[PDB]
Amino acid sequence: QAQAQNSQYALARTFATQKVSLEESVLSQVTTAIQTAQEKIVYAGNGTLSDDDRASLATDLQGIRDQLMNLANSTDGNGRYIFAGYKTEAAPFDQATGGYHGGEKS
Amino acid sequence: LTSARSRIEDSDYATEVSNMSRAQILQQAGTSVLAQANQVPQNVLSLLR
Amino acid sequence: LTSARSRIEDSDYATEVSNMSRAQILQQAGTSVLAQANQVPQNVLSLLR
Amino acid sequence: LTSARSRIEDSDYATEVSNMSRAQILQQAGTSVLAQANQVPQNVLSLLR
Amino acid sequence: TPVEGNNVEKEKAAAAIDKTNRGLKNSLNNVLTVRAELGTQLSELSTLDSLGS
Amino acid sequence: TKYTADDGTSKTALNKLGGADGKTEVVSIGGKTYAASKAEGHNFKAQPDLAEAAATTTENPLQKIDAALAQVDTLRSDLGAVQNRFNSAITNLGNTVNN
Amino acid sequence: QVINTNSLSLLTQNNLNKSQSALGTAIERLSSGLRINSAKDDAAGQAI
Amino acid sequence: AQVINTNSLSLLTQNNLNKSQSALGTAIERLSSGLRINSAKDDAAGQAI
Amino acid sequence: ANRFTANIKGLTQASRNANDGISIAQTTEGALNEINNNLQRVRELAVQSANSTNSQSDLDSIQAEITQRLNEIDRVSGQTQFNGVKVLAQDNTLTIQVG
Repeated sequence: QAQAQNSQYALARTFATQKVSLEESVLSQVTTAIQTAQEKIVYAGNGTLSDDDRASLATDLQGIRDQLMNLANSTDGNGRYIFAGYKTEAAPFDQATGGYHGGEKS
Repeated sequence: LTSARSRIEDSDYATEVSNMSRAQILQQAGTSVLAQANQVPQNVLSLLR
Repeated sequence: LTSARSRIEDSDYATEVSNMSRAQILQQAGTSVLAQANQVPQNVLSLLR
Repeated sequence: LTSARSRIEDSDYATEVSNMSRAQILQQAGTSVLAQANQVPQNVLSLLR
Repeated sequence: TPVEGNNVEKEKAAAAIDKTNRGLKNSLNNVLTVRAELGTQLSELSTLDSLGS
Repeated sequence: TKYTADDGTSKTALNKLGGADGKTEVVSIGGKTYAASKAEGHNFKAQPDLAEAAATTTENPLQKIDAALAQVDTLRSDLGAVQNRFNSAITNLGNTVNN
Repeated sequence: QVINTNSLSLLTQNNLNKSQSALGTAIERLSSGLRINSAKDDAAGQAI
Repeated sequence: AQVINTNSLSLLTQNNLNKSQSALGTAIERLSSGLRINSAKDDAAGQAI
Repeated sequence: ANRFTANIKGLTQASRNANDGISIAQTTEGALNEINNNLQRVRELAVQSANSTNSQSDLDSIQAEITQRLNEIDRVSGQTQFNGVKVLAQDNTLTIQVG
């Protein structure tokens, strides 16, 4: 019975590892996304970019933002959403506004 | 167009080299296992008569 | 205006030469390490069964 | 007329050097792969007898 | 169905494709469940065969 | 000036003097005026979206050119951004398949 | 049961067939310089 | 565990190869053209201005 | 394990889709660059034209050059293709499947 208990904890470790590794990778991608966003904002500071130039920067930032939205609603190797917490059955973030709908309890 | 054709058509040096290596090693292992399987009868052959 | 256009457009000889150097060295290193990686499974084959 | 004939006749050295290099690389790859190909299948048999 | 130049049919095909993907995934999970049932029988039978001998 | 006309047949029209200079040859179909070389042999059945002949010295041309150019550059910018999105997606896909 | 005993052998064989086919395809592509040696590689992409 | 089939390590190495490939491509391109902004992919705002 | 396999294969083909997208986008970018260059030369000509010193024959020459530029522009618009499908002969809308 002791040996079986240890085997049970082994399975638990396996299944925790698989999920945490993924979350780590996704958050790395999120990090590089935010860094390029910050880069673009510095560019916006220049007070000599005429309006259409600012609009081009805005399109670029729109792209970064919706890519981040992609990352937020990512899914696992079964199909469940990761960052939704307990509510793995539905995409947690509203596509339009970024409002959160998933679980709050980790 | 040349680039797009290349993407569809050309083969990957690294990927295929790796696959060839895997296949060779599995082939060696399979043959050695096969020899052992062939020996498997000989045990029962020897013990009995 | 030509000067400003240059500042926005042009590339830097030195910077890109350096970048090319970094990338080449990285590529050669990676290829060598890949070869070793392929080798390892044959080590386990060395079990001889 | 000379320019026209040249446009029709002359080989572009850049493109032809590129082609030559591509073909040489392919030749080496083919030769090495062939070397491996002869050995692997037939050789693996002898392990069984 | 040919689709170039025409509207609607490209979009209809897109929606059909989406439904196709959803169904294929659900079917995949279902057939894997069937495999699980069969397996549940299989090794249990083997162990009971040993117990039987 | 000859062409494949509206209904689908091949029809001909006689030439007329026009243009901002007023001395170039034009030909008309359905009341729309065209210059001969543009219209000649044209399959009007298939490309009704075809430019007309000018009437006058185009006042303020540079403005019009510049507005068109701005639209062009807007589209180029959007394409570049979309390409970059694709590159990032490729990177992520590779990482995920490895995992 | 030589077949129990040979179950062994026959099974082991099947696996070798699979491995050998994979090796053949790999060396074929590695020699040709192309991923698509025949329409058996990629039917639609071959056309494209 | 001494796994044969997957050889995860080689798979890892290939990614590191591709990243370097892309870096070197960009460097060569910019150094040959003489421009930083070759494609519109490089810098949209720079392109426009 | 079987689910993992399914996702792996899907993701790989999706990566290929992303590459399809990059290819088509880059062809469009290539064409648009030439459109841009032609527009720049056209603006240069329009600048020249405003000289009151030009005699009317010279103006006609300038108009000839402009017309040829516009002919090339329409050629680029209509005739560019990818995989057999035309790209810019209309306003168009396209989704690539990257997941």
